[PDB]
Amino acid sequence: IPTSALVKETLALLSTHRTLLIANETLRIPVPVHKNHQLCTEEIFQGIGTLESQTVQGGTVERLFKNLSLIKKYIDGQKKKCGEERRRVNQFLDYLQEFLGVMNTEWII
Amino acid sequence: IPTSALVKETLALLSTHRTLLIANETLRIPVPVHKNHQLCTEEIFQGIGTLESQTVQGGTVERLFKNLSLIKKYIDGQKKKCGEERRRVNQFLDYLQEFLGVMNTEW
Amino acid sequence: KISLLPPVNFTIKVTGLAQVLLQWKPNPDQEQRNVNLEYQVKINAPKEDDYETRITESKCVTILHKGFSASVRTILQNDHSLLASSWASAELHAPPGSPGTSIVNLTCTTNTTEDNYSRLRSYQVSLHCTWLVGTDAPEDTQYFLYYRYGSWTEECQEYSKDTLGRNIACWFPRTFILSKGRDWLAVLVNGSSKHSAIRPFDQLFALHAIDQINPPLNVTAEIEGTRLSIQWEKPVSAFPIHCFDYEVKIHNTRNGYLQIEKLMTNAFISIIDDLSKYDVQVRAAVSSMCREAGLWSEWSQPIYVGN
Repeated sequence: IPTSALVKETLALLSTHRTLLIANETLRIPVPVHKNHQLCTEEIFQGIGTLESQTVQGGTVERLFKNLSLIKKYIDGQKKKCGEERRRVNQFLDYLQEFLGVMNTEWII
Repeated sequence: IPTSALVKETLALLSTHRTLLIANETLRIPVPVHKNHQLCTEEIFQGIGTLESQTVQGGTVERLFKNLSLIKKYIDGQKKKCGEERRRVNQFLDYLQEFLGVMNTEW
Repeated sequence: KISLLPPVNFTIKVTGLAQVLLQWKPNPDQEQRNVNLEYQVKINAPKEDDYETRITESKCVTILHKGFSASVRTILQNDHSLLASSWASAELHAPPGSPGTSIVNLTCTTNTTEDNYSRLRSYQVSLHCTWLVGTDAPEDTQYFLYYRYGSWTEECQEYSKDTLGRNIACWFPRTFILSKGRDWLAVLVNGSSKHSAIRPFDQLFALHAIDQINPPLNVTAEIEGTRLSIQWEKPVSAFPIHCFDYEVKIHNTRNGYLQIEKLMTNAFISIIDDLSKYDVQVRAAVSSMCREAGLWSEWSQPIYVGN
């Protein structure tokens, strides 16, 4: 039960059950108005939950929502790995340069 | 004042006042083992705030922590933007698919 | 006891190429806020949509050359009931000009190359756009190209022209377009004539749909007696390595026996004969795992191997 190949099979699942999932046309789910995806895990997986709590728990559909649930706890795993290892000043500032550098190069602003 | 110019400036100031902040060796602040920075914005600015309450805001040291404050406000605005709008399922899934594509690309 | 009042001061302003900001304010005559109100945005034209928001403004990315129309409600919902006020509407009138004055068949193409001129960034992104003039297009009229990616807008400076010296194609060797970008490319072709009015044309492109993928590089095939050994290199793109789909085509030049493998790894080995000559080509496309499905690259230059 790995992770790095979950997404590959998970995305492929979403490509099929799309027509089934988008059958609910009254349902409104929070969608970020920006393209910095990783800042919005709490809202994305809360949306996945609401979409789960309003979907016919079918056959190949019910697997998608566990794979999404499994991906969450990998993300939940990485989250606590952000702040439980205290290291020496200044390895923190080293990390900060990269952080601000990424925001400068990668992010849309 | 524009955020892009703010970061470019803040980076320069950060490199100048390196040795100054280096001081306290008793100080231990959490540092992530991965480079998925966007998960750790809460951790990072907690580490930022445990310097402003320990370092002396004298020279341009004060400009650094003020810029970081403004950068924090920008990021906070981005998080607020995460759930301001609630849209159709088809548009949500588009974002979720785009989300999972980024994880794969950036790992 | 609540009767829902519609929002007021509902505005729509163009904030950039194919980009508007909807703005409204809560009705001050609405009974003193003791319950949290929200809003429902409805877009009537040119493309229908509707959604909700907690705040009093919303950005909409949309083409403008057909005009634009939107409406906004006040919504109050619990579980027992949902209340919706009347609509506050606003529209941007379609651009002045005749239908046949606009350009025809706007086709744009992005390509990624290596940037050695600049240590500041990794990879360039080029923009090549073509179009037709139009049947009712005047003989004296001229066109102007503009594009927008994110918050940056640029006007074209490299125009190809037709017989009458009116612009028909554009070229950007360098753009602000991010090579691993995941946002829209808004393109605008405007017009002008002293003797008529010209309807402009804009279009939203997704990068995964217009990005021409470069071929796999250093495609080599070696014959070690009874087997074939093929290797290439992940093409000039900003995308990493674990994100590429490849097709490798082994063609028996003798009888025409054919074998194609769709794979992601960067090398391939299979059986053949010591007897026949083979030609090998490779084909690249960004995997469906990093981005949405896009174009394939051209097949690599045919490397005939064996005998």
